[PDB]
Amino acid sequence: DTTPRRDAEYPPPELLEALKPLHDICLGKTGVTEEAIKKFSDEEIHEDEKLKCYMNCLFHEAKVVDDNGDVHLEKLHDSLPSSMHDIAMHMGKRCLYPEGETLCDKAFWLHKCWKQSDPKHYFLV
Amino acid sequence: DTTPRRDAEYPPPELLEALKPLHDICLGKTGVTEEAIKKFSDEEIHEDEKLKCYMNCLFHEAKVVDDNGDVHLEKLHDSLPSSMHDIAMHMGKRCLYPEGETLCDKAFWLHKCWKQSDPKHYFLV
Ligand SMILES: CC[C@@H](C)OC(=O)N1CCCC[C@H]1CCO
Ligand SMILES: CC[C@@H](C)OC(=O)N1CCCC[C@H]1CCO
Ligand SMILES: CC[C@@H](C)OC(=O)N1CCCC[C@H]1CCO
Ligand SMILES: CC[C@@H](C)OC(=O)N1CCCC[C@H]1CCO
Ligand SMILES: [Mg+2]
Repeated sequence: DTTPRRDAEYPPPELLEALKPLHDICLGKTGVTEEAIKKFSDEEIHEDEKLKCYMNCLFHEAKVVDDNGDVHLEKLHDSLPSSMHDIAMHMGKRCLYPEGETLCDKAFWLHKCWKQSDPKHYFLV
Repeated sequence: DTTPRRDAEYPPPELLEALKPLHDICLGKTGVTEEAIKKFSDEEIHEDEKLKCYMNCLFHEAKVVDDNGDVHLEKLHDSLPSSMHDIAMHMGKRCLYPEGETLCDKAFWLHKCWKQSDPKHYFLV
């Protein structure tokens, strides 16, 4: 099955709360639209360049990047609620090695790969 | 101290059989001893420079490396029998980004991290 899980327990409401100020910072800096984000989260993969840089910005603001700004997958996994540790592991297991010229492209590569792997449990806010 | 699982079903006999010719090539190329391998497999983590190179050689002969000889963890996971996939997921989750000067150092880093993470299921042949 592929239709997104959205209910009282998933995505973890406390993670969603935590991401709010990061969303404000990153949406403001990038100029992506709230709709672009929700369409990527809940509907079809699409290509929006400002959305790619929003994705990058989130990783930086969440402090899950290395000294080159590349996503550190252990840091990221560890930053998630324990309730989604298994789902996250399987979502990411064929998305270890991002490709792309810029950080925005690599950020996008990761989000696209996750959503392809587990569309039901993938979300973006 | 947790006991390595060694019985009729684990490590998977078919994998053990398949790896015999790789063991022969790599021991011949690196000059590691049979005893060094078995002791790393079943007893204490230990430092042996030829053993580190044997470990690198196995990755190479198993064709689970990238163009520069570094371990590609997806190719590796995919090379294992399905019976081992879950075990490998958890064994390797803290072990994504090997450190070390040489390919042999990085191969050793991975084997040590795996054996540290799950000494029950870790083996080396
Ligand atoms: C969005 C999913 C992302 C956080 O992925 C992971 O949970 N990964 C990456 C893939 C290997 C397993 C695990 C690494 C944990 O150390
Ligand atoms: C938790 C830190 C943040 C940078 O990680 C994420 O970008 N995630 C976490 C869940 C996987 C997709 C994505 C959605 C977030 O809106
Ligand atoms: C001996 C373990 C090795 C074969 O596998 C892994 O380290 N994997 C599986 C490949 C995806 C990344 C990682 C899972 C991290 O949680
Ligand atoms: C199957 C390809 C081969 C290069 O993988 C390994 O070297 N493994 C995988 C089994 C756990 C660790 C190690 C021991 C095997 O001698
Ligand atoms: Mg040295």
